[PDB]
Amino acid sequence: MSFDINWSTLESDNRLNDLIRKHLNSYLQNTQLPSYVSNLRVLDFDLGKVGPAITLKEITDPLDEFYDSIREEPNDIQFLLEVEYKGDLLVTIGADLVLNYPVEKFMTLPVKLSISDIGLHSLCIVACLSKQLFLSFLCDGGSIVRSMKIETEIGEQYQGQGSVLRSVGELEQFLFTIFKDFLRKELAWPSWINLD
Amino acid sequence: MSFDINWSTLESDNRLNDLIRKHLNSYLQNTQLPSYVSNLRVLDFDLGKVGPAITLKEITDPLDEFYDSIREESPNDIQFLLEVEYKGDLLVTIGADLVLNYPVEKFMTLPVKLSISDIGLHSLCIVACLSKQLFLSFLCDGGSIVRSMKIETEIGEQYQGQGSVLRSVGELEQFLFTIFKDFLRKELAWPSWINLD
Amino acid sequence: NERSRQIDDILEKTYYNVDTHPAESLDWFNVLIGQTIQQLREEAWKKDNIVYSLNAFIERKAQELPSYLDSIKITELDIGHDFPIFSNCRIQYSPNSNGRKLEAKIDIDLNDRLAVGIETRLLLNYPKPLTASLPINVTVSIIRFQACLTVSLTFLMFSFAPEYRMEFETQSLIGAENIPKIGSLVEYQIKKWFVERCVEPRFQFIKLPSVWPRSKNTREG
Amino acid sequence: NERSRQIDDILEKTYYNVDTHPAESLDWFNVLIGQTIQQLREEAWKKDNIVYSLNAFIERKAQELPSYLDSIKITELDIGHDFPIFSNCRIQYSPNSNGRKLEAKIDIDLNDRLAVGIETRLLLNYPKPLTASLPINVTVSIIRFQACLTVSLFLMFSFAPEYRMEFETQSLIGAENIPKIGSLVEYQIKKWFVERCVEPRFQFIKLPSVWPRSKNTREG
Repeated sequence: MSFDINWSTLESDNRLNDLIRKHLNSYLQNTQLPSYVSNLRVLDFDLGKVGPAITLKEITDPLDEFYDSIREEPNDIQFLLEVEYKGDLLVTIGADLVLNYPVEKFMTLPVKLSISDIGLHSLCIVACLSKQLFLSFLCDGGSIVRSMKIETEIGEQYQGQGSVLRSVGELEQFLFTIFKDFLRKELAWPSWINLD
Repeated sequence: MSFDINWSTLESDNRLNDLIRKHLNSYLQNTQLPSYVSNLRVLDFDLGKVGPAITLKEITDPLDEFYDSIREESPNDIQFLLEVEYKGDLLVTIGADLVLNYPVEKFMTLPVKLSISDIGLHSLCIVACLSKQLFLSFLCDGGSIVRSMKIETEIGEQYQGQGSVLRSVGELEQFLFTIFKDFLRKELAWPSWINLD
Repeated sequence: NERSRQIDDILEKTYYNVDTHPAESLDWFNVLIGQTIQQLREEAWKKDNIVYSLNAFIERKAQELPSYLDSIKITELDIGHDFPIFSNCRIQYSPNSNGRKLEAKIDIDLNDRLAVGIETRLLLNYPKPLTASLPINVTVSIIRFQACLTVSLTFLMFSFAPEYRMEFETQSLIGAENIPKIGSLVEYQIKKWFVERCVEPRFQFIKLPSVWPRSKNTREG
Repeated sequence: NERSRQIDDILEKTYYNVDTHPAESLDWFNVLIGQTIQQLREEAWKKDNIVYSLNAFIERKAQELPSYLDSIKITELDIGHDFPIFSNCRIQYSPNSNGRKLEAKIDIDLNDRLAVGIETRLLLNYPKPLTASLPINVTVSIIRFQACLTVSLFLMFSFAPEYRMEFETQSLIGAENIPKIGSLVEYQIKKWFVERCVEPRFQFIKLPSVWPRSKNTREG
């Protein structure tokens, strides 16, 4: 019941590298930011070459909301699939960190965070309507992106300060919070996406 | 019931002319002739222009004697019953040497030319075609098929006046008549029949 | 063996027994057949089409025809105003075949006027050669046809039993009538073509086209 | 105009009245038909012939087919072992024609196993483009057919829209049947069926010549 794309394509395509990278940059520039983070940038990105696993659980007629999406903005089909990603998606995010333990505006730090080992588990429905394609996710959201290894690189001169590492942690879990917020607001039920 | 060949198809046929001069001359040259007739010969023959008049009146498939003659030596066969009326223009001239014997025996031998003409015929006939063997038969019985005939005699101008000559002349003429009707009733009268090919 | 087995499969899967089933009416066949044959009759120039068609066949085959006949022209020809009726429809095994094939057995009866008008002469030779051939207007008719017919499919195998009824109504006119040998001879030739082509033990197989639904065979109205 | 008079002459001279005559048994038809269809079945060649014919009908058009499917191969095909049965044959006037033409009206029922084995994939775009389309072995069958048919006379025949068609579908994907499969197959099947063979769309087959010719005479 497997979907085994030898998805070699994306390990080489610059266009989706800079389309997901550009989408992430765009997401960084628009969101309201805390005071302890100065700038957010996607220094690097790579989707990797480990395909997520998919199983077709069911396949029925589409639900009554997709047609609403049509008439707002016959003989179709929708799939109930099970989506699992334990692969090798890597993101590297540049960030300037206003560090303020002794006094306010004490320092501005060059920082680079690594989002890696991203695990992801949920159910999904994909409805094509000859041939408009629509995507939506089933699990409750946020906590769907359960696995994430975000490790932070700072300067060697500030590695031993726990006061720095506190701000580092706050930036890390804020990035976690807006990560889960992004995926839950973009894809979780009811919300659904057109043109994949 | 209508038949009519304007049978000019025969007059160009000098072949038929000499065919009847041959068969006829042959029937005359072989006969047990009387003593007062030295020789019989056909000199001037012609079949003529007017054709006989024919009327069909019956039609069957068979007649059980043609098939006898054939079985000796099929439903697709046919036979007609017709009425034949000849009144036309056939002419025969017969040369003959007439041993005239009134005063004494073998008194004279005359060069005589006879003319058979104005022949009238009337009788019934049947014709059986048997895919396609052809047979023909006559039906009027006692030789009465010959009903009309006109035989006139040319001799010399020097003997035109002796009735004694004309006695022998008449004997020869009616002998020719009797061998004529004898020829016809023996060859053709019922039952006798013949094929033509 | 397996052939008779297949015939048994057919008979069993068709609600039919060869020894017990009764005959069937078959009238709808006479209705649609009456429709088609009405359609062929109402073709105005088919009278001339088959005037020519009969002519052409007759002329070449004239050597088989009696030789005392001359040239055969058709001046009159009628088709009729009635239709053939089928009834008593049976199913039997094929004879002499040890139970190989199956076949239907339908009774057929027809009553109408079916005429053809001939115009011929009658020649004889070799006087003079060529004779004053008298003219014949030969209007020949058929009025009744009762037959026991066999159909089957292997093509369309169908033929008649030799004990058939064919009733002729012949008349002729010669120069200036009801003369029988004419009608008997025309009966000979007619039943010769008929038995030659369409009578046991000589069948006629007709090509079977494909009935499968195809788009080049779809119309509407 | 007055060509209904001709229909009247037919009905009068055929022992038939449209309102009174009963339906006819028509079993001999099923017998000879059974012979022919058994002959077309016993030919081992027509299996590959119509395997090929179906692949050829698939190749010409991939447009009218749902786009989430890929390429379509037939690996399984069975014709059956039973035969069709006709009964209830009527004769009626042609509708909407103001009583122009006549037509027989035959009921039809058939029960057997009519199968076909499909093997397809399910593509989606434009990720990535081209998806890892999962495979489907779709063996589909028909079991019963009841219909009310109209024949008339070239050949004229079609079906009443209130017909019975009963299907029997199974599919394996990787290692479990699914109903939407059979529903889709039903869609396309009845699409071709009604497109070419149902009122008010008839099929007109050429009528050959039945008159005896010498080039049509054999024996044995």
